[PDB]
Amino acid sequence: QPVLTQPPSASGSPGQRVTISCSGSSSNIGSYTVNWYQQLPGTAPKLLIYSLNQRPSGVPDRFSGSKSGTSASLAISGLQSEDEAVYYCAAWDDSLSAHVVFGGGTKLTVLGQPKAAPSVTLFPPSSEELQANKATLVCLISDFYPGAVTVAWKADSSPVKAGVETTTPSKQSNNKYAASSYLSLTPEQWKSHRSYSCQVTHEGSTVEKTVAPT
Amino acid sequence: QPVLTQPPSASGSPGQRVTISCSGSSSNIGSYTVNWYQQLPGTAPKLLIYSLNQRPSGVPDRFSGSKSGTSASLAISGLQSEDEAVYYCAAWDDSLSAHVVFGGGTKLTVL
Amino acid sequence: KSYVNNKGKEVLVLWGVHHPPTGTDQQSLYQNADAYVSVGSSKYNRRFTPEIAARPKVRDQAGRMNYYWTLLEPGDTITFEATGNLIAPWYAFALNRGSGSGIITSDAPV
Amino acid sequence: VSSFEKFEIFPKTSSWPNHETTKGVTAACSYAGASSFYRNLLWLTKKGSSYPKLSKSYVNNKGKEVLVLWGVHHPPTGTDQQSLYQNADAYVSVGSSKYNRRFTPEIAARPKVRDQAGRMNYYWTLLEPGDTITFEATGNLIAPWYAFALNRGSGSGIITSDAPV
Amino acid sequence: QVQLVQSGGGVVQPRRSLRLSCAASGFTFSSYAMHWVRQAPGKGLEWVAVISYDGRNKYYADSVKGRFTVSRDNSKNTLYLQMNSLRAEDTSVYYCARELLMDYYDHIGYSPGPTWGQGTLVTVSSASTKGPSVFPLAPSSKSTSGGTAALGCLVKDYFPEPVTVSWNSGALTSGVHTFPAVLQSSGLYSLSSVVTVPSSSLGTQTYICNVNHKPSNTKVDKRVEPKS
Amino acid sequence: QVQLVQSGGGVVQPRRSLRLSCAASGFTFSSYAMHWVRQAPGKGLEWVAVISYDGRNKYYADSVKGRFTVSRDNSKNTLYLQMNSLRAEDTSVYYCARELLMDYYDHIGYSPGPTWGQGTLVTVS
Ligand SMILES: *[C@@H]1O[C@H](CO)[C@@H](O[C@@H]2O[C@H](CO)[C@@H](O[C@@H]3O[C@H](CO)[C@@H](O)[C@H](O)[C@@H]3O)[C@H](O)[C@H]2NC(C)=O)[C@H](O)[C@H]1NC(C)=O
Repeated sequence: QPVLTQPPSASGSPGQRVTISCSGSSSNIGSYTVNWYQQLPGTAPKLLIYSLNQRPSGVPDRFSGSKSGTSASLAISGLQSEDEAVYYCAAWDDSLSAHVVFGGGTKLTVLGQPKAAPSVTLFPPSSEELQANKATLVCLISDFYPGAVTVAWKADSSPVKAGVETTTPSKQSNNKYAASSYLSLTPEQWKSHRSYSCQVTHEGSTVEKTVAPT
Repeated sequence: QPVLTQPPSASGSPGQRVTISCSGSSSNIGSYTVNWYQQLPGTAPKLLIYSLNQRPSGVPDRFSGSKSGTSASLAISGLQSEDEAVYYCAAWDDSLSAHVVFGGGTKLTVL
Repeated sequence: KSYVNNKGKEVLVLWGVHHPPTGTDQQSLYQNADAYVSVGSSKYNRRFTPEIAARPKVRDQAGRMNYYWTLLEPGDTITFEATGNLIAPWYAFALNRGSGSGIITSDAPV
Repeated sequence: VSSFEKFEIFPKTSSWPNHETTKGVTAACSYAGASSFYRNLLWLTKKGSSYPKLSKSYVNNKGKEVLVLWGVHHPPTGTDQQSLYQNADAYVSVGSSKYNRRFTPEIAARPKVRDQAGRMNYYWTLLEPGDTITFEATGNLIAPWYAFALNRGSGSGIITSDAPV
Repeated sequence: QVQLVQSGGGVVQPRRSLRLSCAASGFTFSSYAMHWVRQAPGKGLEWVAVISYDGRNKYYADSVKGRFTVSRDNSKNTLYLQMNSLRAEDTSVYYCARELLMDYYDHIGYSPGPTWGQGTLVTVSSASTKGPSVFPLAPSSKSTSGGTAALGCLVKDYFPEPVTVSWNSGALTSGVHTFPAVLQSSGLYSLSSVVTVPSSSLGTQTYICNVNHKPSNTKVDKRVEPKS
Repeated sequence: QVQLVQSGGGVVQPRRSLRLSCAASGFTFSSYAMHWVRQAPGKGLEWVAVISYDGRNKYYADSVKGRFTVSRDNSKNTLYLQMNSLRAEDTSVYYCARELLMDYYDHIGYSPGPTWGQGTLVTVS
């Protein structure tokens, strides 16, 4: 494959063992060795494992690689907080024009606090913006863990999807998470509806805030 | 100085990290490496750290040395009750007539 | 792996020892970072250990291979032991001896 | 030799920013009332509390063979090894297209000569034109400082005489 | 110290070209193949190309095949990546990396090793330099919870990144939260910064968000006050 | 078995002299410089002197400088300290200790190593 197949995500509790699979084909993994890399936020990737099972200097022995047929797996024993990162597999590939293939990466989370629902604050359009012939609703979402949410905007009760821009969740200084969502509208639309709402779903529970022109 | 400057005493609770400073001058620590020794009551001194940062066989790695300018420091991580003792630093000194200088010692208490 | 010389004459045995340019490539080829090769007969005994050094590429290879040989007398045994880096004997040679020969260099036709 | 050029293969002040270059003298090589060392070699030691792996190469652009000499220090105790070079597990590797060797420290109590229980071994090679020599070390390397580019000639030798030239 | 340092990254218009460079020290550069690998913001790693020690061999990812050309100069210990016919999707941090193994084995092939540079960012868009508009996000009854109140600033429509936001000329640090930017379909960035304060404060204190956008050399300060 | 054993300690009247000895075993005595270091009861460590392997170089603390003389006999693996012109404040437990490093380096110098004797008490009153 043009991209080796990895699970999108993985998680474990401290002290636990976690494995990450990497599936390929005869022309890559079946023929050539697999490398594993670890990437922390804002930093270059780090080589973890090479020639399937081996560790460069600096890499603890609780990291081990293995494979069976055309699939390979990375095992991490005695999980530590510092292990939260994206892990990539890679292999040489002699199909087409010969090339290196990376996997899509696996985000490993060591859960690091009790689950926490988001606080949501919704600001209406400023008088300056409306007079500028624009209208932005600003939904600020903070202090949630785990760091994944979905956001749905509603006019009265109907979903509005056009004009929506939402940031990817981001780690805060306190290790909880933040995100923001912007709904763009014209002022005329703003004045025509009775209310708007921003609804944020996190780990199956919804938090909703509503503003109306008033 | 004929004698290096150490805090008279220091203390910590078990599991904690503690540092002990040792201040000298250009002619000793600024010029020569520092040794650290640990002495328990009624017993000969035991060599802990030499060549600033190094440990003889038998000395755990939670003992570490460092320095900055004319001062050096011994750090003990994961403090244990049995670590309670008086600690002395020493260095060669080429002022006057060359000599070894010991510090006045720091008594470490584990709370 | 051992060979008993039942050829009734000296057997010339050749083998090699590979010297990768880095520990990473050593480890990558032979798995064992700390590998050795030992070769012995009743009269021969030698240990070879990879000597890993950064060095330039020659004929595309930064690696090196050293080549070794011994003469195994009739009836004697040669034993090879290795945890990596062995370029193993595949074919060897049973020899007939004679005094007073040698090598010349000439482009003249035979 | 019909001529040679002595030259600074690895200049002392710039070749080794990460290792100590000024502490490399001893009383066994004393000169004019003070401790000194070989002029053509450079004794590298640890800087601060660390000796990082060094890697240094020289390409022979002299149009002739260059004689490169170096040494390997073998302290008397693991304690002195550690004290000088930081790394207990140090080695020195030297390679060219034709030369190739790995060196590992020899720690041994042994008697003192010229006040030193330590020993230094000296090594040399002829680097052919266009070829490269590479030094890698995590300790114990007595580095080249100056080397000699040589022009070769046959059938000579050395005699001992006190007669005046 | 083994090191790679990339340079040459920046903002560029599509179909145009840019050349990146990578300076190596501390290992024998001329003895190793070198890779280019890229990563789009918030995305995964993508291999780009590899070049042999001597420049005699070059391989490219299909996505850039025929458009980019990799080269090296061993005498300058520098690796290059020439990027032509740029597209928006080439926007990425670009890394150079020393190959895993010094010697080539036809049963092992090529792959990135332990040494990577810090990376250099290349951005391909139609957007042009623009300073932000700043609007206050006023505290009101709809933004107040028990004991605490939220207020902020909306930093709208700028390009390129980054903008900086401080509060009350640096006097306010506690409670300040600057959110990561969205990249809108327009090509401009927007972000919000919010301050949480005790509702008590709302009265006397005035609140000014200070936004600095260096690419357009624009600064805007805007005061945020309770509504009246 | 590594060992240092001091002897010769005791009670002496001020202004008088005393000689201390230190017997070494389990290491090559003649290959190491040797130190004398002393400690008054309840007080800190105070270095006294060092002598090189071959006796050719000797250094003394100022507090005893000009009064004490250190020497050694390598054939017997014994170190000596001759203490003259004794003062009350010289009263102390006296330790001998093997030097840190076997070889001398002038940017490193001398210092007490891993091996110390049990000490012998000398009282001047
Ligand atoms: C250059 O060469 C001269 C002459 O060989 C060296 O000077 C000599 O060095 C030797 C060896 O250290 C000395 O011999 C010794 O004498 C002492 C007695 O003081 C004895 O205890 C030793 O066992 C050894 O026999 C000699 O005295 C000394 N004097 C002379 C003849 O010049 C010098 O060391 C050399 N310099 C260098 C740095 O190569």
